[PDB]
Amino acid sequence: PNPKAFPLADAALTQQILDVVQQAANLRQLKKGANEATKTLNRGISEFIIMAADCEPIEILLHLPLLCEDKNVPYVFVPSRVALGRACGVSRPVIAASITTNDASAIKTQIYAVKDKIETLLI
Amino acid sequence: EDEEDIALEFINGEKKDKLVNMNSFTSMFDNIQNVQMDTFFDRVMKVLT
Amino acid sequence: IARVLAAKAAVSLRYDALAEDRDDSGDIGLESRAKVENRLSQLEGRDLRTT
Amino acid sequence: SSLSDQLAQVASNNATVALDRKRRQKLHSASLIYNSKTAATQDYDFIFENASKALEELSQIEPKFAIFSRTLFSESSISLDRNVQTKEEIKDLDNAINAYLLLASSKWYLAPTLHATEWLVRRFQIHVKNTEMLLLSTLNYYQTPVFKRILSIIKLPPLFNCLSNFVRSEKPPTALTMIKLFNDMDFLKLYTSYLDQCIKHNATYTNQLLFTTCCFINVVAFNSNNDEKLNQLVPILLEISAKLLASKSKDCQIAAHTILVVFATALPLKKTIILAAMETILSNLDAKEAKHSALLTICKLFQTLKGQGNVDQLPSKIFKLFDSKFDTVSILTFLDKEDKPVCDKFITSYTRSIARYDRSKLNIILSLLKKIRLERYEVRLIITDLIYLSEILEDKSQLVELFEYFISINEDLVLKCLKSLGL
Amino acid sequence: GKFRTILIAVNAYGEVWEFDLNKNGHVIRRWKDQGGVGITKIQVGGGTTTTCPALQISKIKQNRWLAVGSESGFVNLYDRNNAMTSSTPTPVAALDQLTTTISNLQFSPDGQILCMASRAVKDALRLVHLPSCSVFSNWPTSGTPLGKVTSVAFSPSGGLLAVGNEQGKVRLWKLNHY
Amino acid sequence: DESDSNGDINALTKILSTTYNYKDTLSNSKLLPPKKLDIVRL
Amino acid sequence: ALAEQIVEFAAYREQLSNYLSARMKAIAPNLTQLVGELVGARLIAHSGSLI
Amino acid sequence: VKQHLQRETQLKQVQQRMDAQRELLKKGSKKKIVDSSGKISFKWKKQRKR
Repeated sequence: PNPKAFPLADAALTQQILDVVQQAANLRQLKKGANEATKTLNRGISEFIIMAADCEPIEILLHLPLLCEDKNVPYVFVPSRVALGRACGVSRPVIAASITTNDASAIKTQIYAVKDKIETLLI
Repeated sequence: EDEEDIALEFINGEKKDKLVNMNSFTSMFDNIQNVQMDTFFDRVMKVLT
Repeated sequence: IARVLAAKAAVSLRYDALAEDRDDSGDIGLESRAKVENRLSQLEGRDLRTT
Repeated sequence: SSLSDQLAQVASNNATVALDRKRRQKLHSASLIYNSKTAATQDYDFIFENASKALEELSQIEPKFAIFSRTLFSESSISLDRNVQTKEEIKDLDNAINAYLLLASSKWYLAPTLHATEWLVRRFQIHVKNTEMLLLSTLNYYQTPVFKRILSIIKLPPLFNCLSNFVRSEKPPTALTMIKLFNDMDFLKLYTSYLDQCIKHNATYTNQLLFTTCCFINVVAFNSNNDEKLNQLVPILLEISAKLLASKSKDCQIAAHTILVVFATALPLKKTIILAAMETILSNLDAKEAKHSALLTICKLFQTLKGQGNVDQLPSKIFKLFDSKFDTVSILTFLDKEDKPVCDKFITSYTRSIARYDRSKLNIILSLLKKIRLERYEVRLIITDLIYLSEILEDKSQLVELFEYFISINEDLVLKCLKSLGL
Repeated sequence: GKFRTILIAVNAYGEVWEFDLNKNGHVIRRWKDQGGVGITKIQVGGGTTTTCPALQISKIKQNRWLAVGSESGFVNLYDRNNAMTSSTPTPVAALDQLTTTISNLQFSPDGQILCMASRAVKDALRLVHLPSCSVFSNWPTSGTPLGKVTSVAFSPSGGLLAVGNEQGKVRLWKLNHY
Repeated sequence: DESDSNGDINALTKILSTTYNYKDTLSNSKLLPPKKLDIVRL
Repeated sequence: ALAEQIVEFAAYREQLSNYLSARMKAIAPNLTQLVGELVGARLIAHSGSLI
Repeated sequence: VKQHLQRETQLKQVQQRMDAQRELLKKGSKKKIVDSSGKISFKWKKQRKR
């Protein structure tokens, strides 16, 4: 695990995050991939960013925390990109994904719970 | 021991492998140009393993 | 090919402008170039019109 | 059948006879180098001057061609015609054209071949009369502007329809076109005959032998499903594999090796057929490169066969042959290789053959078992062979030594096979 | 006269625990399934199990394969020798053919076919040849009357396969090699 | 022109001439071959 | 004298481009190795900062 | 500045509605669920896109 990928969730928080990811993709609220995630930071709608830790080289996703610091978005590394792709719903390894916003979804409460625990972990 | 144990010894013992699907050798055509014969043969053996 | 090239160029750039301890050998360029090359051979092998 | 269709086949018969001044400019303006108008303005005497010069250049490069200066490139060959000659005479002219195309298939990146074969194109109409030998000769250059030219002139026979689509185009034919040419079958019969003739007159080279290899590989890959297609494509590739082995060029032998390997890992062949594969391979093996390749191949074939009779002895003759061709130190450094191909089945077949046919190199046996990590049933078979050997022979020191090696590894299997036979 | 039984339990995040039962249930080990975000169904095979059981103590054989099946649809497949040795191992093969949540995993009693099936949409049985980890391509076909497969069994001796769906009808095949 | 009259060279071609169905089936193969299943509905 | 001055601009341009290729090889050798250093430098020129 | 802000929020909503429709067009096995309030919504089947 690189010391590159600093704020790293553990087992418990990782499960909760990938649970919200699964729900969000079933409702189609999820943006998959790092280019797509940078786009939605730029448009300024995204709820928060979930990144992998073991995409090697790490830097190709390391371009995201500078945007998240600039724009104040919460962001979390989780340990395995195989798992992130499976929890996300595609057939591929996905190294970053991004929960986008629709204020009257049926998962607004669960998103907020996770986003609040992330922001504690950063802060 | 037993005959059925012997046949399970067969079945357990033999190890996994790669099959020849219909798509393995197609980049051989674009690597074929002037490379020498044995080098081609060893790239083939790599595809098989 | 301009899509595949732009994506692999973004990988190459991000490895370059952010990896603070770079070995200067350009190996990520060489790897991804081999990937784009192989794509080009696959596309140009495909024949749109009947045999 | 219709009057139209019978007339069509008449015109195909008399396809090269200039009956008119218009038709004669059509025929005469098809040419390999020039464009249409220039080619149709010039005449046989000029084209022959250019051709004789080029054949002198090719005779400098390769000295077989003086015979063609004696017999197809003379002033008499200015004079001769192709349509005014009885069938025996035409057959001989096609023998000479076929032998020329062989003995300069290998130089087709050369302007002298372009010029000389252009005289053959125009005076003798090879692009109409014997096109199949034209295309099978110059086939593997399938990107060089020369093959694009040859397609542009030729009229495609009934077995080359894939290119019939690609003819007269700025893009070249592509690899998947070549694979689909070969994936039809009667073409594989045709090409095999061309390679037999090529081998027997000894004009092969790495470029085209690579190409034929890559196409026979790819045919087996696409047919890897339809087991009836595979089973019906066995005799043709295995005929080529035998003849291409029986040659004496190390390039031929490496090509035959790679064909055998791909074909046996795509289809499960019978034990007797893998045995005869080994027999031919070894019995004409000489060179260093082929020795290394052949070793890898035989290991891979024996790994493929699986069933009963899985791990038996080689027969006496094949074993002795293998020993002549391969030293035990050679197989030992092969087992000392870093990469270590999976070769357990051949190793234990070899070991059982040693302990049943030589009964001396048991120190070598312990060396081999130290080197490689066999499997449980191979252990069982080897240990039982040694048990029988002990009960037929004096309890020798090396036989003991093997036994305490197994005692070091798996006392319990020694006990189990002992319960099978003994105490 | 001696065996030893081990109990393997899969967390729905993927963390396998292996207790042993002979001495009181004490954790031999734990290792993580690589990948594996939501796991349903673990099963071992290749030896003696609750699906092909023993008939005298001499016949108990240790299982060679382990399979773990997720509710995305993937199924990771490990070798027991190497997974036990390394204690955070790599799946030998990762199969994704089905697209809904794996709800049955059975090995064949001699351990050469893995049938992975899904409760969730129609005609979702695939039979996998092991060790080469390659799906058999010609049965089940388009017309195989399967329906939403809810349970599967493999016969101990005759080589029979018996599948049962939601309409309530079991259908029965014979793998003719046996 | 033609009559019938260490290890040889002709052997692969000769046994190909002899045998007619070259997939080994008859051998009680003990191992279930890959990618083509053999299954009968009861 | 004008014609020799023309020759000197040609030589100067070749020198500048060789300088630039080596310099891009120093700064972003991955992207250089992928897309070619002229177009790489033009990318950097347009968007400004490498970052 | 305030009027700019309301223009932006309204365009945001129009793009929300349009984006939901585009993805109804795409694929999948949808389900049309109906809320209490009158608002409808769609919920896709649990399946992996291949």
